Amino acid sequence: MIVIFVDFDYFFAQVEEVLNPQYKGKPLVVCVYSGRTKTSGAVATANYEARKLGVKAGMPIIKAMQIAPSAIYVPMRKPIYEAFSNRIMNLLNKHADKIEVASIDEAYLDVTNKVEGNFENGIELARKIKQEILEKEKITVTVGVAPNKILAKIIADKSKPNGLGVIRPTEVQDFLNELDIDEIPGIGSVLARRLNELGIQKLRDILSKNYNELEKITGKAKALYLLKLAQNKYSEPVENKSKIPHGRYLTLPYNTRDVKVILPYLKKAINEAYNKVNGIPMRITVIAIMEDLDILSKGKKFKHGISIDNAYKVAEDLLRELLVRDKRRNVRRIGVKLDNIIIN
DNA sequence: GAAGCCGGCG
DNA sequence: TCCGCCCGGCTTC
Ligand SMILES: Nc1nc2c(ncn2[C@H]2CC[C@@H](COP(=O)(O)OP(=O)(O)OP(=O)(O)O)O2)c(=O)[nH]1
Ligand SMILES: [Ca+2]
Repeated sequence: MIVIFVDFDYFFAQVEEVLNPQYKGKPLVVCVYSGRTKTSGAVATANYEARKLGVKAGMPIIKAMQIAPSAIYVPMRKPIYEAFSNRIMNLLNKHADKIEVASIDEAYLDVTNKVEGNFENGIELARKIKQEILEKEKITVTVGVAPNKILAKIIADKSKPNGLGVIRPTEVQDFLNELDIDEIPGIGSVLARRLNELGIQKLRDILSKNYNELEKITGKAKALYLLKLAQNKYSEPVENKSKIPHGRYLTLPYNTRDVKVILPYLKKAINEAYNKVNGIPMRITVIAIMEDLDILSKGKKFKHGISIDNAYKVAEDLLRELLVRDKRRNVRRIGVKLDNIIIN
């Protein structure tokens, strides 16, 4: 198992820098707004000059200006960032036996057969990938090379920005021993707080505690996952799937409960969603906003995926099922979501 | 099966 | 130390 994890450096801001080179070297902030009850905005991405002045993602925009008065504040343009992401993902495509797209800026590559099981050529490949993405798209990325997915990510994370993390087969055991508990994917701040207040600060501190004492705080799946990881037993493979969802939402001319009216609009959302997709989804979800604006949704999974034609029937049903769950209340806006896409 | 609560993520 | 046509795990009825 040779995994190369690729993560695009401050992606949205970096794209803005490429389109307008005048921002390069100046503090830049990409802003995301909301048209809900309040119209206020927040930080989506800050470049490193902004991050250096203390600007972080999710920071309310008002606050970011307090600490970065000198920064340039721009609106978010998803479609462009998506186009970039699309292009770069394709470049990676031809460098991997198997490729898993995790998000708009994160991919995992299995390169084991590519580099003939030789870990050194694997590192050489990562360097090539870095170099190519920079030359083709003028985007700098951070990569992580490791025997499994989770390590490959965890080391890239320690190597940002424009870095190249490497954990070799022989370094693994020590690395697990070395690892702080909160540094591990799946453990947010809240879980860490609770784990530290029970004597666990490092990954190897799990071994001494009994599985039941752990579960109580952890859950079920995480406990198991932690156990295997600490013992270096984790090795979930890289799959040919994209974790990025694609959806279309359409407003109705007026509020209704009538399927014959809603369907033509659902059918259109489905069409537009399937055009955005480059594979076969394994889940369809019908989302419906009611008069009082609250959300009602429901999906179905398909082991072997759903094709465009067969989605009309299923989506229709899901809609009826939503209308049987909420009787005597009209819809306003419908949408469909497609995820768990199988690639290639 | 499914509503709702909670931690985590992008 | 913030929001999501959020999203999955888990607990509960
Ligand atoms: N509201 C909010 N949005 C966030 C937050 N973190 C990320 N986002 C959204 C906006 C940008 C997008 C990508 O963020 P990422 O951290 O995945 O990636 P990045 O911007 O390249 O930075 P990095 O390389 O450090 O991960 O997801 C957050 O804490 N709050
Ligand atoms: Ca990134």
